[PDB]
Amino acid sequence: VPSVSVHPLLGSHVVLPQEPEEHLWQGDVGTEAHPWLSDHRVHQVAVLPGAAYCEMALAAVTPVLGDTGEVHDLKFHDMLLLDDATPVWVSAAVTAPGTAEFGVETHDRTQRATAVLRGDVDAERPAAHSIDALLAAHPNRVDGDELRAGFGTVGIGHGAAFAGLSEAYVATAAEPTVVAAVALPGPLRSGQRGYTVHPALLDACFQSVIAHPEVQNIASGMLLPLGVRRLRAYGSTRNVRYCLSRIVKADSFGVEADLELLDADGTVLLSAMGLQLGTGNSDKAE
Amino acid sequence: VPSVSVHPLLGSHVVLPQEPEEHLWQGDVGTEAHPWLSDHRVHQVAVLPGAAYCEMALAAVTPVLGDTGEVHDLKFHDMLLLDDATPVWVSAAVTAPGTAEFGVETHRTQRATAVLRGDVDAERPAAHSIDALLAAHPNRVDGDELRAGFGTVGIGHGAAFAGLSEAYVATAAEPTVVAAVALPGPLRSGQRGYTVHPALLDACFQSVIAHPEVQNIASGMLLPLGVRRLRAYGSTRNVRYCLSRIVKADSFGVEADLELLDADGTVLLSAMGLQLGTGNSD
Repeated sequence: VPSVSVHPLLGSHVVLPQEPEEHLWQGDVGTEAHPWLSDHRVHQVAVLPGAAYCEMALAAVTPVLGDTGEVHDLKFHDMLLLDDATPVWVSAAVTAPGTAEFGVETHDRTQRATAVLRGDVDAERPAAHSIDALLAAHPNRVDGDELRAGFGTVGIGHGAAFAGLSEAYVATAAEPTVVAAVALPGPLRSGQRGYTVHPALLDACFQSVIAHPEVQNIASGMLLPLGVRRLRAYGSTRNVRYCLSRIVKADSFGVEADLELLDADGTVLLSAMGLQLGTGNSDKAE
Repeated sequence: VPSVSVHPLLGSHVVLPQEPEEHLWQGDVGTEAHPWLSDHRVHQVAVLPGAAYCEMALAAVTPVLGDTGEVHDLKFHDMLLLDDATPVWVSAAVTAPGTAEFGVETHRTQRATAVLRGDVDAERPAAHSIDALLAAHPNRVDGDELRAGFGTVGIGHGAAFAGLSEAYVATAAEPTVVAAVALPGPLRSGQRGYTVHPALLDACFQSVIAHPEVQNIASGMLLPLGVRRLRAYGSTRNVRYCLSRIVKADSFGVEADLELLDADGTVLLSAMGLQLGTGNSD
């Protein structure tokens, strides 16, 4: 019996028999299909992390526009509670050469994410960093287990699959940067085939932003990802070992940050600019 | 990297995010994807055989209607000329419990239509004695000679479509034909995934033309136009025979009922009301 390879989250792919060019995927993000998703919980129920939408959008660029390109204005404002099976439909409609409107939805129909896919931006990779120089400039350690314990006090539960942040390094609240040691947990390394970035790794990077002292001081309570202004992968992210983040804005309502995922040599493998963290609507999880 | 099994012709399958329940497949019936389709030609152009639409419809029943079912009123529209890549979209929309409207289109031109039914508790027809069928149809018609005849009117069956070894008939007064027909060996490794391999089913359709009454009318080019009722009862991997019954044969066309049999004479697939005629070979 023949078979077709599929992205682990997007699932089965068709192009619709119409104009303009439009793509449709049907996937399953349930915990039976992806047991590691049981390890991202809000108020003790499994909820799809925002990092998963980021991966979906990233994975859609090549099939739709023919290049890995980048993703603009990704938003995900309606938390998805997971079941053993949780079907998702992903859509991409080409509006002009190099640009497509992207959507994710679940069955009553509920929108889960929107973005624009871009194939025409020839942005170049940011320059590499000296990991030693980054660490020297951020002398104060924040323990990953303690950071996750803090998350737990406000109802966000990261199990083993989402515990990839080992430690973060900061200076003071006046220096806007954080350097974190982060890696995909060992047991997930076999299954990261097919991902542009494994959502459990990307989420651990998002977590590291909260270690920043300015964020700790001012952005009080549940901070969850709500969107990302720009995402671009520059190569495989299999080897990510650090995340360098910059706090762009932080107030009582949330945080805006720019992130670079780095290999252990300091090479930039993925950029996420304008990550938004905020309270969101966790009312359904309650 | 994960993968998903797909039907060899229907291809990738999704359910649309809407009500009522509707399925969409996107496949490719081009000769690069399926080199064996190069071996069904009309005036030396590769053309999708009607038998392929029959398989698409049969294959769609279970995913849509959850279980065993059958196909009603399958009709083939403008004949589909094949290229290296020929995308096809198959649709099935549930209109009531146990019933769905079925369509095949290229892009837009409708290629086939049918109704899928899941709520028909049909009984499997009784098995036949192959030996008794053969004893009653003593007159052999050689498959190569039959295919040479088809050639004279522009229908070209290459190796993949040469599965009819011989047909056996009595006289024009007996409405039946018993054919020895098997999927050619090279295709038997791909047979996995098909309810019925279209190259096998087409060879069964060909056997109808061996009937003396059909021969007597001398219609010329006879191509499949539709099938009133298709039902599979088990795997067709071991089909070796086809018993056909001429229902009507005149200047307009031919209607026949077919049963695909294994060597034990067990009925594995029924195709009732096969319609053969002229169409639009232009």
